[PDB]
Amino acid sequence: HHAPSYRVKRMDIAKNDEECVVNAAAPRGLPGNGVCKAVYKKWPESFKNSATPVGTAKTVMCGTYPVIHAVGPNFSNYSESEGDRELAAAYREVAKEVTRLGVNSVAIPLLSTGVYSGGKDRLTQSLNHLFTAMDSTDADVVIYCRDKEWEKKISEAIQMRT
Ligand SMILES: Nc1ncnc2c1ncn2[C@@H]1O[C@H](COP(=O)(O)OP(=O)(O)OC[C@H]2O[C@@H](O)[C@H](O)[C@@H]2O)[C@@H](O)[C@H]1O
Repeated sequence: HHAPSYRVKRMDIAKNDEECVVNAAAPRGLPGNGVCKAVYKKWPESFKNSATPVGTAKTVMCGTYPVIHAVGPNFSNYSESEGDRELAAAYREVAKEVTRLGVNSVAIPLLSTGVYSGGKDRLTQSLNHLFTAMDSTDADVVIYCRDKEWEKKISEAIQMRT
């Protein structure tokens, strides 16, 4: 039957064409300045009781549209080793929620690569944890980014596995 795919698009994740969205969220459920800024503007209702611990995900419906609030670690606060573990765990919880929801597709950003990156380039680290979690799901995954060079690198990483 249908072949599950990965794609990357360089555009605002709030404009996605998928059946649900992943917010790069904060543990206290507060609006932020990255992805979460766009998510709060588009789906403010999904922030009712969206607070959840680092390394977890919590889904809140906006109408019937699921917003999966996934909380990556802030690497300014976490050690490299503990932050790596929590980043991986957040994506594992996203994969479980995508499965539970039965969606055919999900729009997802790269967790902990912006406000929570500790000032380091974490594209490969974050993308590889995304793959480790989402590879075993059969939803179409669309990765959203904003940087031109990151779009190219993410696309290369997807393509080199096919
Ligand atoms: N609207 C967007 N669409 C797609 N990608 C985006 C968007 N906005 C930012 N990005 C990119 O998404 C990636 C994740 O960065 P952040 O959204 O800043 O997420 P994170 O690093 O996990 O920090 C989360 C923290 O920031 C606050 O926005 C949020 O409330 C939380 O406190 C970065 O590469 C960023 O450049």
